[PDB]
Parts: sequence; structure tokens; C-alpha cells
Amino acid sequence: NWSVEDIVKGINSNNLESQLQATQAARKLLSREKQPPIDNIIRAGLIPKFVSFLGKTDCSPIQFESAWALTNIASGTSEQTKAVVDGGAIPAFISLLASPHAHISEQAVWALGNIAGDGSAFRDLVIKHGAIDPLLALLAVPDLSTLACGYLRNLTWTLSNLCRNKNPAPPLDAVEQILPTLVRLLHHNDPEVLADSCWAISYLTDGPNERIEMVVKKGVVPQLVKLLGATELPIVTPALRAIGNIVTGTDEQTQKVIDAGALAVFPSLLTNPKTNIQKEATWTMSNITAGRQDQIQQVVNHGLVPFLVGVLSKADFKTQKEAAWAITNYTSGGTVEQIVYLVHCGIIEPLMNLLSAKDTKIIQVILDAISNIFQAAEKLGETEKLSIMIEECGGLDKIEALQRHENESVYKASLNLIEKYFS
Amino acid sequence: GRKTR
Amino acid sequence: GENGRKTR
Repeated sequence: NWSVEDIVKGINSNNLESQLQATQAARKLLSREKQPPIDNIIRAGLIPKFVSFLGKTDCSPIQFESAWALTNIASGTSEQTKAVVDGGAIPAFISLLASPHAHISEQAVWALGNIAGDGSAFRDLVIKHGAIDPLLALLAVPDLSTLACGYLRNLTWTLSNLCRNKNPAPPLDAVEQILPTLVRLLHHNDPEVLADSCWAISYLTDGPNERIEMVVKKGVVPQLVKLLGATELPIVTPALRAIGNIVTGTDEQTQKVIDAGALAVFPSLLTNPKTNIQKEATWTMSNITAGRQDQIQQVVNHGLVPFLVGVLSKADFKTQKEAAWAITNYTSGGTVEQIVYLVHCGIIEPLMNLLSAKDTKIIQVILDAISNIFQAAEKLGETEKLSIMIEECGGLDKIEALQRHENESVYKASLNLIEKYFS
Repeated sequence: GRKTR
Repeated sequence: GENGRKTR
């Protein structure tokens, strides 16, 4: 294990074999588990020499060692990744994508993935240097199963970083050029390829409806719903995120998710032991209950209302907040018959129990839902029968307390129902 | 309406 | 994985 001083001496020797052995020693230092001396190698001015070695086509070993050494530097902080970019490594790594040695080409893919992963600026700069075409050419085979497993996983991960980081979102034509290959990877039989492809789709759908439409037009929703029921949590999490992003779009885009059969997976999703899966599944439900009345009816027909009642009754608090949003959206756009069905499933008591949470937003959300249920009660004439339900389960002496609350929205949204339905 | 997050 | 960078 060399010192940084000895590595500098070997690289400054102008002896190609001495530089190769010094670069390999640098690669081994940067491959330690415990505190790789990335900053020490940067301060020694070694990055420009590593980048120069990337072009030594006659010495492919020294290309590989510097690429690996630069890859570990670019995996560090934003300032350490900037040092790799400032050394001119982006066009050099893009030239390495055409290397006849798979391990060298793969190392270049890895490095560009670390660089693009820093943020939208380096992502777009990697795209401006023209990385997409050679990256895609590496996947231009009729069957992905003929490619090496690790090689395929690294390409999927790097392409996935080219899809990440809004503000700004990736360029439209870049996503356009990337998307057919990404759909191929979304159908590959490897669990890691599937996870990273799902994450990329989730990045691309985390945008305005026009971005969601590009992805939905490629027909990936049925495959996303299929991966939604996988046994691997690393696959379900990005798939559910992508599904949740799509249902934030138009009602027609939400309908494609429903048509693909997504609602049949939610009984297990809404009872998933992983807290974040329950929260994201409930958030997805809140954006489906904000849809049309025929889409709310699909939620009813799949028996999902009792599961919303359960999540509202017992879940992590952030999941219960998403459930309160789901009920408020349900009662805001639902029919009277649908709202009556919600009350018959026992929504009132867990709704009243959450009026004790010190979070001010969920109180406003719950008071909104109670108002919408009372509007359905006025149309039927049972405005008083509902008032007794809220009184019997202790909800009446929780609304009276919200009258003496500091926030001015709950201020009025508590006296209103006292004056109309109880006084 | 839709909560984007 | 959903990590920005991987070290090798």
C-alpha cells in the first residue's frame, strides 16, 4: 500500500510502466473501505494525469486503472465529483465507451453514472457531450440476456441517473431518445435491472402531465402494475412510486393505472409491514379518490374502503395523514351513495379520534371531510342522525376544543358545524 | 385535488 | 438502488 507521495513520484516519472504501477496503487488506495484518501489525491494534482491516461489507447491497463481511480473520486462529494469534471474527464470517459475491452467500457459507464448522479447540471453536461448515443449503442442487441449481468446492471443504473434530478427535468429529446431502451430494461428478468429501471420511470413521471404522458404512451403501466406485486421490496418501492406519480396526472392517465388492475394489489399494499409502502400506497389512493365518481366507484368495488378505514384507525402518523386526505378527496367528489357507504364502513370514529393530533393540517383536512359528509346528510335528511354518531364516539367534545384553536382555518371550520348541526 | 409529492 | 453514486 503506497503513500500518496510515492504515487506522485511514480506518476511524475514519465515512465509509462512506472505510471501504470503508481496508478494501480492509487486505485487500491481509493478502493479502501475505511476513509479513501480522495481529498489527498485531489490536492496532489493527480486528476489531470489520470484523465490523460484515459486516452492511452496502446496501454489499456493504464486506461482501466485511471478510469477506476477516477470513478471512486467521482463517487464522493459534489466538490470531489466537480474535480473530476474540471479535469476534463467527461469527454474522455465518453470516448472510452467505444473500448473493445468490456471492463474498460463498463468502467466508463460507471464513471459517467457517478458524474450525472451529482445533479441536473452535470447530468445535462454529460448529455451535451453526447453520451446518450454511445451508451445506447452498447445495448443495441436483439436480446439483452446475451449481455453480461454486471455490465447490464451498470448501464441500467447510469441511464437511470440521466433520468433523475428535476429543476430542471432532463431534456425532452434526451428522455425521448432514452425511453425505448428503458422499456426494454423494464421487461428484463434481472431484479437489479428491474429496480433501477423502475426508479428511472419514477423519475420521468415525477413531473407535469406532459412528462407523465410520454411514459404512459410507451405502454409501461401494465408492466409497472406487474412489478407492483413483486416479492422484492427494491422493486415494489420504485414501481409504487412510479404508479403514484402517474395518478397525479389527468383522470385519463389515472384510468390507465386502474385499467391495468393496480387496485387489486392495494389490499396488501395498504397493510404492508414496511411503513413507507403503506404511506405511499395511501398517498396513491388519495390521488385516485380525487378522480371521477366512476373511479371512486372502482375503489369501492375493489373493497378498498375498509382498508382506508383500517389505515385511518391504526398506522404510522404520516400514513394516517395521507388517509385523511384520501377521505377528504373521496367525500369531496363522491356521490351521496358513495359517502353513505363510507360512513357505513365505520369512517366516523377513526376520523374523530385523529382530531387530537397536534398537527394543524390534518385537523383542517378532517374538518373538511366532516363538512362534506354533512352535505350528503342534508341531501338525505339525516343531518341529525350523523350528529349523534359524532357525539356518541366522543367527536363532539373534540370539535368544541378546536373552537379555541390558534389557527384561523380551524377557528371557523369548527364553529360552522357547531352552529349548523349541533346547536 | 391532486397532491403531487 | 436509488443512490446517486456508487464507489467501486
